[PDB]
Amino acid sequence: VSKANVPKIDVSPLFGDDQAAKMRVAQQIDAASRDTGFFYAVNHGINVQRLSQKTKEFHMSITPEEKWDLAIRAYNKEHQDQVRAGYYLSIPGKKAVESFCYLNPNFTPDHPRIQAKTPTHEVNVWPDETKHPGFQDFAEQYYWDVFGLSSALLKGYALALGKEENFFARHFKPDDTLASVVLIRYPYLDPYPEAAIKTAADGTKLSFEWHEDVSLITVLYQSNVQNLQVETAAGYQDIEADDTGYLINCGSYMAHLTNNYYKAPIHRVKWVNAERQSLPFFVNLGYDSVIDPFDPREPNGKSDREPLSYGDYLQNGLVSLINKNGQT
Ligand SMILES: [Fe+3]
Repeated sequence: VSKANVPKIDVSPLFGDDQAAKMRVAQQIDAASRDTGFFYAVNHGINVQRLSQKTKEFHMSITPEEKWDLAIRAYNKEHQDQVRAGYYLSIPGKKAVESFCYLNPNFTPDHPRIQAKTPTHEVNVWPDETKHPGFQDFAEQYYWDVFGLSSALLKGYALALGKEENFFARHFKPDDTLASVVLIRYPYLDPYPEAAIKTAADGTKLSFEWHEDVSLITVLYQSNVQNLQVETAAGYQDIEADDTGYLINCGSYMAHLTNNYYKAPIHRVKWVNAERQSLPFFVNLGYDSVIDPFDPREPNGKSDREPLSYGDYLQNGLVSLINKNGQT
C-alpha cells in the first residue's frame, strides 16, 4: 500500500492582508484539491494540545448514567429532538467508537430556526458543569476558534477557484451555520470486538467504510495514530498522521458546486487497536444558503447543475450516510 501525497500548507497568510501571499497559498490548495484532495493546514494558531487534553478528560470521566442522559434519539427514545447533537454510545462487545456532537452555540430557544422547528437545527445538550467543570466553556470556545480557521480556509478555496475571497465565507455566518464538532473516541480494546471490524473488498480491516463527506469542507484534528486512507484510481493510499496540523478535505457540496472540479475524496478509516481521538469540524453553511454552481474548466464558467439549498443537501446527506455506513 502506497502513501498519499498530502502537502503541508502554511495557511497563516490567509489571516493577513498580503494579497500575493494569499494567492500563493491558494495555488497550493488548488494543487492539493486536484490531486489526492487532502492537505495539512499548518501554522493555524489553534492550541491543539489543550483541545486534545480537554477532550480526553471528558471521554475518560463520563459515566453510563450521563451517557444515557445525553444520548441522541438512536440510543434513547425519550430524546426525540436530538438527532444530531448529543452522545453517541458505544455498545460493549459490538461497537467500539463513541462520540459527542455539538452544534452552533447560538442555537438557543430564542433562535428563530429553533422557534420554527426547522430540520437540522437543535439546541446543544451538555453534561453537568459540576461533574465536568469547564468542559462546556472549552467546547464553545473551540467551536469559534475552528470557525475562525475555517473562515480563513474558505478564503483560500475561493481564491483558488478564481473567485473573490468572500465567495464561500459570506455564507458561513455565526448566526446560522449548521457546522458541527464531533469529539470521537476510538478506544484500545483487548480483545477487540470482531463485530466492530469491517472487512473491505480488498481485505483491509476497517473501522469505518468508504464515504464522501457531507460538508463543504472538513477540518479535522486527529491524534498521532495513522488510520486514514484515500481512494485513488490505483487503489487506496495511506494518509500519514500529523497531530500538530489540521487535515483538510472537500465534501460533496464543494464537488456539486464546482461540477466535480474539486472532487469530494473517497476515504475510509482503517482499524487500528490504539486509543486515539478524531475531532472533525464539518463546515456547513446556513439552511437557506445557495451557491450557484459553476464549472472552472469552461471559459464562461457555465454549469447546467441545479442550485442546491444547503439545508436540503444536509438533511438528505446525513440520512444517506447513516443508511450506507451505519449508525455511529
Ligand atoms: Fe470522512
